[PDB]
Amino acid sequence: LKQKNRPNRLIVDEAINEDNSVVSLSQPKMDELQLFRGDTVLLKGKKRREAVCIVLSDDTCSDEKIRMNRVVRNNLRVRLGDVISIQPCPDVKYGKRIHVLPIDDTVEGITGNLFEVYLKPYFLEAYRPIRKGDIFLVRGGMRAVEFKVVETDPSPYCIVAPDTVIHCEGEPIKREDEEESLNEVGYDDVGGCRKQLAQIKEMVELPLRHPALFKAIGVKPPRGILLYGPPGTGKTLIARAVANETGAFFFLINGPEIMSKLAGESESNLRKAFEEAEKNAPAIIFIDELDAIAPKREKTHGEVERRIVSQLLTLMDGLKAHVIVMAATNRPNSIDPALRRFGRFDREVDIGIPDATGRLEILQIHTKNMKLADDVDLEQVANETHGHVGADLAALCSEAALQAIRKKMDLIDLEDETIDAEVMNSLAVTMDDFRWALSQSNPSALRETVVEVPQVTWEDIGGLEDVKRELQELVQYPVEHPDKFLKFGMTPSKGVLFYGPPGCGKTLLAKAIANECQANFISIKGPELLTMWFGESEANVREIFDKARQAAPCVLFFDELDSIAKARGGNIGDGGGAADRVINQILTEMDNVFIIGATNRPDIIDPAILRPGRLDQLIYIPLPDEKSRVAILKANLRKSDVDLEFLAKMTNGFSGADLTEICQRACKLAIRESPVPEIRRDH
Amino acid sequence: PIDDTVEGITGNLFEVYLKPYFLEAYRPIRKGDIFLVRGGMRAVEFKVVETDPSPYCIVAPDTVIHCEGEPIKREDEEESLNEVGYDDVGGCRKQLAQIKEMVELPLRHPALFKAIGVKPPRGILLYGPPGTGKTLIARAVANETGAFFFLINGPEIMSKLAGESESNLRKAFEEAEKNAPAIIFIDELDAIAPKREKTHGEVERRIVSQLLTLMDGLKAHVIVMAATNRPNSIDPALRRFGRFDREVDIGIPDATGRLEILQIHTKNMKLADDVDLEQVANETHGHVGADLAALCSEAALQAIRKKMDLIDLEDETIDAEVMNSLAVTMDDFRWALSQSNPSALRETVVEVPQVTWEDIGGLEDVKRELQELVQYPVEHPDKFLKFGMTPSKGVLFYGPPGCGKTLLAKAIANECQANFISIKGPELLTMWFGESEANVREIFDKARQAAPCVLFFDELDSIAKARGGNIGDGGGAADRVINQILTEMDNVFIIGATNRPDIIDPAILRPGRLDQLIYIPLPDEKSRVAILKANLRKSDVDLEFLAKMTNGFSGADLTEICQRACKLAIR
Amino acid sequence: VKPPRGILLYGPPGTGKTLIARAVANETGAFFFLINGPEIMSKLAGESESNLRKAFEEAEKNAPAIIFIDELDAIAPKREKTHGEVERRIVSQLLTLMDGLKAHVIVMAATNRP
Ligand SMILES: Nc1ncnc2c1ncn2[C@@H]1O[C@H](COP(=O)(O)OP(=O)(O)O)[C@@H](O)[C@H]1O
Ligand SMILES: Nc1ncnc2c1ncn2[C@@H]1O[C@H](COP(=O)(O)OP(=O)(O)O)[C@@H](O)[C@H]1O
Ligand SMILES: Nc1ncnc2c1ncn2[C@@H]1O[C@H](COP(=O)(O)OP(=O)(O)O)[C@@H](O)[C@H]1O
Repeated sequence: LKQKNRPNRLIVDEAINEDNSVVSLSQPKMDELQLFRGDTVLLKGKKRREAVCIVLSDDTCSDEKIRMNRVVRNNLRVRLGDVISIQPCPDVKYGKRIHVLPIDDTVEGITGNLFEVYLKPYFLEAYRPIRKGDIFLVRGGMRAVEFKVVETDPSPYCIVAPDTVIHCEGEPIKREDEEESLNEVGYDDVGGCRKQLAQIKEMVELPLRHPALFKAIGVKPPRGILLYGPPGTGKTLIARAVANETGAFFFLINGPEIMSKLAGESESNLRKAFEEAEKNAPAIIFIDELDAIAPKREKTHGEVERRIVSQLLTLMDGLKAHVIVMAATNRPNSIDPALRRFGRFDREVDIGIPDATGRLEILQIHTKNMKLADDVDLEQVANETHGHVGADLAALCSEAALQAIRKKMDLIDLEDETIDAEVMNSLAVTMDDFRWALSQSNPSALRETVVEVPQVTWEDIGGLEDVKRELQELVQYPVEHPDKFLKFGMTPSKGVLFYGPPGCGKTLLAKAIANECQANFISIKGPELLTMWFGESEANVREIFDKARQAAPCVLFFDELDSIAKARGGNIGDGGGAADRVINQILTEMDNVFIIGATNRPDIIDPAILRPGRLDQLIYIPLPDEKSRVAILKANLRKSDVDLEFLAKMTNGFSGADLTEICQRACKLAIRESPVPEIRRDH
Repeated sequence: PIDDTVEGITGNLFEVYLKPYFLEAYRPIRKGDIFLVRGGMRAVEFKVVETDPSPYCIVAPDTVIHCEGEPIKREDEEESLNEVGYDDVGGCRKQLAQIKEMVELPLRHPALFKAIGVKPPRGILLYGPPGTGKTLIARAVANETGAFFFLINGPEIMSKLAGESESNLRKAFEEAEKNAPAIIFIDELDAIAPKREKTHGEVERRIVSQLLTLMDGLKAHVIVMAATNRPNSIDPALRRFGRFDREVDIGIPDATGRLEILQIHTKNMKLADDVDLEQVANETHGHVGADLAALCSEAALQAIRKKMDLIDLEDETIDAEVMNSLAVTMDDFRWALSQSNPSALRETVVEVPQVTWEDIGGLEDVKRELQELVQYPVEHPDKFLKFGMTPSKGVLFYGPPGCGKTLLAKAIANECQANFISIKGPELLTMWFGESEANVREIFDKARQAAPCVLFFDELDSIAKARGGNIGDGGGAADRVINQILTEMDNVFIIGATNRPDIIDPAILRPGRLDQLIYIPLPDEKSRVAILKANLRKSDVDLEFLAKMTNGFSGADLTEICQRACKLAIR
Repeated sequence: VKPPRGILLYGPPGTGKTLIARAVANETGAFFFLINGPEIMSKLAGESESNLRKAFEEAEKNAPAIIFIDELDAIAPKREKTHGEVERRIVSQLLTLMDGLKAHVIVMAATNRP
């Protein structure tokens, strides 16, 4: 077979290092290419373009791929996935002169000395290699300025050294059409989502980047991508990035916006919109608040309201260089079921709320243009914003900066004129400023504010009640080896009930098996579900089981199972009996596998229908702590000379895990007030 | 090559198509023949412009093959093979058999009706969930019968301005008649006719009525075919005889049905030898054609992304040879199966076998009371048509939990070739007030359609406990709905219920014409536990007689959990 | 950086929400433009939205400005209480006009509660 060309052709992948001068390869590639830790390289891409960078190693990069930030990627006129060639460039030398100008639409709004505020800091002893025609970004004064290299003395490339003179002759050049602003949405402006982006990326990869493929092929690419998640999750941002990032044409449609046109004038717009997206395909049509246009279920009513949906349905089926449609809503239920009908919005992606790491990520993205004082601890900020979503975090940053602007600059008073760069550049947001902004809180998101972390409680502990791994071996094959069940015909354990009195670590045991086995977790509660109105409660149960299957293998842990299903003799209502029957239909639903772990006081509490084989077939009892078990629970909750933990343990005979955790928490609070553990146990 | 079959590709077809197709097969060809060849994820049509030994000959290893670079244009009367056909439909069979004979005469022998005075079916209604192939079915019957086809889509009609919408319905019907024999397929019908309780609009109503009028206006015949998810959705008016008087329920495929469907959607692609479609078919229980097609499409795109994609030979003018070499692997289907979405309320396996406890040991011999009861009604339906005697209408099954009551009803259905429709009491009662009664009437109606059949209610006592425990406006309405459906009956369809005892069930259910018969079935002895252990451990020191002797008061599920746990511990 | 764009005022009637908004404007040399729900919602269909736009459009001409929508819920109640191929067409219109913002002009609205 005809083999491929030279080995120095790499795919352009994403960057790990946000610096404009570096690109990363893998060590084995650096060898095969004979390149070293800091070697300056010559990068060739499209439209006969080039760039000069510094090459570092990256153990997470693959031999074939090359990591490079959006600045270089643009200087080269390539998109992710594209291929460029790399060649060493040791002949490069120290620069003499350098002429650079700012791109007009990146300095509007400011006045001052950019050289001092931007160039000077940016280059300063970094020895950045630059090729003429390069466009680079510099962040500061709460914004980013774009600069083009108009000419370098040692032409066409050179290194900017402490001696290199830098001219900046006062006239801002106008941007050229094919020169995308870096101030545009990119995958690098999205944090938290990863798996979702991975999916969406591969979904649009071919149709939007390799259209001819479909002219020559007969297979059907996904046609509509539906985005689920609460407000401010970044659905719009995500869609806009994929478009930019893929050179795709973008066209935004907004429900409220469409739904405010006069009857008929509204549909004419939907059509005119679709019609235009096709003119410029490959293109992405993003319908914003979709449910603002298609709710039909039970909430639709209007010889226009209906006439519109239908119009959207028609327009959808009318599709098939491809153009993809992306819509956004808070959840399935909102949307007209018709929009799902295969050839329409046949693909779905649920953008949840970030995890701890996700927020840290998002925080960084929204503070990249501002000067943060050394006391700023974003990890802390990330750690305390549990149920926040990107829109929240962004607002948090915006407020902390405006607060900073009001104390500092503001009181000195140098506003309302034509804001000076140097001023905005010196000002720094302090941890104190983020503290002020955190002061008020508003998002009551129904979920924890911490990503997949650790656990620790009672692993190896003392004598009596040894480790019995019945629950471990049950979810061993299904959760860790999902492909085994695909090739086999045997049925694994569908659901595992957990009989035990209150505070027996039933909820802690299910959450520990999920985190340890890399399975996704989705905690349902019986008191929370029953508190909802008649039949929105059943809508929450179907939305919980559907979300667990999306991130399978998973573990849907029902907390107080008996409050939802007590059929036996205590059940008495048209809504209570409808909720237990909805849980029996969802349990029979199943068969990557997703197990369902319930918990209750005893077998008598739960309904007899829940036991019926295919649902909860397995069972596991778990009781009270002995003497030695109370020693283990006290050490866990007091981890963060006269203190005898063995003595306090011996006196706590019939204590449980929460009793010892309340004895250590009260003992530490009494120490802060002023022996401490004595005061708490005496109350 | 026929031009509209090679657009999109570039490359050497001869190598990619002709060469493989003929290669040592000695295919006989007559001049003017048009033949199809599949590959590179598509099918190319070729016409035989001339053969040396004219007008027919065999293509042998020596036969020279010219392919002079210009693609001829298709001729009107030369239907593309890339068209929907009965061969592009899988799963449905009995439904197609029905529809086929329904349109056979009117669409193929119109004059018959010019000379005759009998009325052919006028409207055919198609029931089934989305992606079942209703549209595909209708489009095929049309093509397959040379019939003229005209598609109408609800959403599409219902988006026109008021009045502009009806003008279209008429213009549509009016055109189907111009080209009759023709088939008019209304797609999402319920998008136009829901009237029941959900209709509301001096336009919404004005449309339905318009459809009704247009329907009655019918009578070379043109047939109307519509599609919806179920009766309930549609306006009852559409049923009124002379309109949609014929109905066909396209269920979800069975195991075999999926295997079939899978094949159809992978005929144009190169599958690696490791691809096991039977496996794929076996694990996609409640899927429907639209699902399976999506599954294939995704497995191929996934394959395209790893292979071709990374080598990178895209965005240009895709070369046949490339697309032709690429092969989807079982690994690719594995990736595509990775996510799942259809929560279809049904099993994912066609009429298969059973096996559990046939001939087994001493004690509790085989008593064929239930066998002889459903012997005459299920196997010999024509006997009851010519006779006046009444067979057993319903057979109750008293017994404690895990007594194989559900396994006994499912075994009598599969063995006697009867259709099965498993209703559950916990599943029906979980539904909202009165959609639960709509599910009970839809279950009994589906069993009569595929009669002889056996509607097996699972936990009968949860639906009907009248005696003294019943207390609700919805619970009493559900038990009365089950008594009206039981009295409904009289090919016969028996109804087999199951409960703990007579005290649990309602006294109204016993009343002769409903559940007249009864059959008690208890616990396993020593020898019975040996039979249940061997059945669940079928798939030298292991003494099955020793484990059986120690399990005194065990049941069938206790021995099946002892063998399943013993095998998991060995792993 | 982005400054707050819409300020919503909660409280029962006669709490001084309008007075508060009018003061902040005067007190800050800002241009003020009052919009009143009942007032907008009494115009003929279409004539009503034309006014919302004409209002927003004017506040921008004289920015920095403050647009105070008085009885807001008289225009945007949608939750479960919205019903009308005009009633809905208006809210949507307000939503559009809102997103259309971004010398800044701030929007202040008043209602009894979320
Ligand atoms: N994952 C995220 N990464 C970065 N910013 C985010 C993210 N999620 C939300 N944001 C921020 O919040 C804003 C959300 O706006 P948008 O995506 O249009 O949400 P919505 O349409 O629901 O109001 C974004 O403009 C962005 O500034
Ligand atoms: N029985 C079947 N055999 C082959 N393909 C099927 C079958 N059922 C569904 N499909 C596939 O799924 C698609 C279903 O489309 P269609 O029949 O128009 O369904 P619907 O109108 O409900 O969305 C078909 O185009 C076909 O590709
Ligand atoms: N906090 C307050 N301070 C001074 N006057 C107030 C205050 N609250 C209410 N008022 C008086 O009551 C009137 C309230 O009118 P307005 O603010 O327009 O309330 P609303 O629009 O709800 O009827 C004001 O005009 C003012 O005279």
